[PDB]
Order: sequence, then structure tokens, then C-alpha cells
Amino acid sequence: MGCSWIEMDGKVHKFTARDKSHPESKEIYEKLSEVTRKLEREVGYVADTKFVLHNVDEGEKVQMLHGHSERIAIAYGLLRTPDRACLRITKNLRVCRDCHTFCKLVSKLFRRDIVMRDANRFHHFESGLCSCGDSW
Amino acid sequence: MGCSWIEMDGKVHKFTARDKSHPESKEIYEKLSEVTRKLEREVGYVADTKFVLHNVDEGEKVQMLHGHSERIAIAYGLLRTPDRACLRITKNLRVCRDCHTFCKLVSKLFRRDIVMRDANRFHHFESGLCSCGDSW
Ligand SMILES: [Zn+2]
Ligand SMILES: [Zn+2]
Ligand SMILES: [Zn+2]
Ligand SMILES: [Zn+2]
Repeated sequence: MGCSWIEMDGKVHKFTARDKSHPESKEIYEKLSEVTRKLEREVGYVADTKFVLHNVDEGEKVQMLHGHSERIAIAYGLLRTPDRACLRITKNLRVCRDCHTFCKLVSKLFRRDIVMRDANRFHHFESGLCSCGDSW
Repeated sequence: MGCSWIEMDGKVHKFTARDKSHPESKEIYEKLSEVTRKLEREVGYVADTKFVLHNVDEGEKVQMLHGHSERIAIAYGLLRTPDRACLRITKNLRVCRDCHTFCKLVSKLFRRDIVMRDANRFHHFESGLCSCGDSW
């Protein structure tokens, strides 16, 4: 589905969008919010959060959309792999524009290359720029 | 790119994601709202509206995400092509799960087959079901 995998010197962990029925370790979500804040503070990142509303009965309801799984995978990688180590992410869907931008900025600020294989392309993020040239 | 095209007996119209600087005819958006409300009336279709929030200093700001271009294309087709005519749509991205369901329901409730060629696959929607078997 919307799955991402991180591969760390042969070792593999899978991540999905937020599922409160199967929560990841809170330490990982804490790292994500910490990285998001540092991106906002240190490189002027405009952090996105998405939500929807459904036309239910007796009024209306809003529902926060869960951030995409590769951001969780990247936070896990920043927690578990050495400083400056390349982060290798595999996705089964095409990386969206907002996640692609997130990856660029992470590669710059945390001084780690990111190699992402999404549905269609290898994206190599180095120092804030991607090998795809932002066409994918 | 968020573009869709409709092809009607060789004639071709392109649709982009909603742009207030370049908006299409009012009749098209009215038809789409009529379709969406008919879906709710007949099958109870959960019509969602998506939003993004970006937190900025001057004013923390919410932006509405605009519906995807193929629903506009389908509304245009329902307006401008004869009853029961097949609707042929081309998209340069993968159709999302919500739009794929929308197409399935339109094919049933408006008695039109839809042939959609997205980024990777031909989807042939007939009577509520797709040739991809909902794996794409
Ligand atoms: Zn994304
Ligand atoms: Zn790229
Ligand atoms: Zn869609
Ligand atoms: Zn299909």
C-alpha cells in the first residue's frame, strides 16, 4: 500500500502510514516532530500537515491525514544509523512533491545523502538537491 | 504533473488542477457538484475535501487542496458527450484510490463506461467495476 522500507547496511525495517491500531514506537514520532521543527528553524522549511472532512450525518467531521511513510522511515534512520550515514529508502508509490522537498532539506541540514527508490525512479538527494532535477 | 485530458471522438480537452487565475467554465464545476451530490444521494458516497496547513509567523495558514483533474474531465464529458457514450481520459499520474472509486461509481450510476489510461495502466470501468481488479 503506502509502504516504505529503510535498509541500513543490509538490515530492513518497513513503515506504513500512522495506524493507531499498530503504533510505532513513540520515540520515532518524537524524532520526526523534532526534525520538522529543526527544518523550520534552520532552513526556513514550510511544514505541511494535511486533513480532510467527510460529509457525515448529524453535521460534519474532520480527519487528520497521516504524514507519508517515508518521513517516519527517515526519522527512524536518523535515530538508528551513524551520523553522516546514507539513508536508503524504498517506496512502492511515487514520492509526492512535499515529501521530495522534505528529503531535499533533510539531506542538506543533516548532511546525509538519501537514496530513495520510489515506484518509478532512483532519487539521490545530496546537499539539498536531487539527481532527478525535480522532474519525476 | 496534475493534468488530465478527455478525448471525445478524436477531439481533445486538457484539464489542470483548479486555478483561480485560469478557471474553466462555470457550467463544468456546476455539473461536477451535481454528480457528487447524486453519488451521495444514490450510494452515500463520502465526498471529501482536502486541506493543507502551513504554520507561518504572520498568520498560520490553511490552504484548500483542489480536487484532482480527472473529476473535472469526467464532469465535462458528462456534459458534452451523448448519453451512454464512453468517457476516455488520459492522466500523467497514477489515479488515486479516491478518484478510482469515483470513476467506478460514475460508471455505474451514469451508465457510461470509462477508459482511463493513467501513468501505468489502462483502467476500463464498467458498471461499477474496473478491469484492473483494484490492483494498480
Ligand atoms: Zn509524500
Ligand atoms: Zn528526485
Ligand atoms: Zn485522485
Ligand atoms: Zn482500475
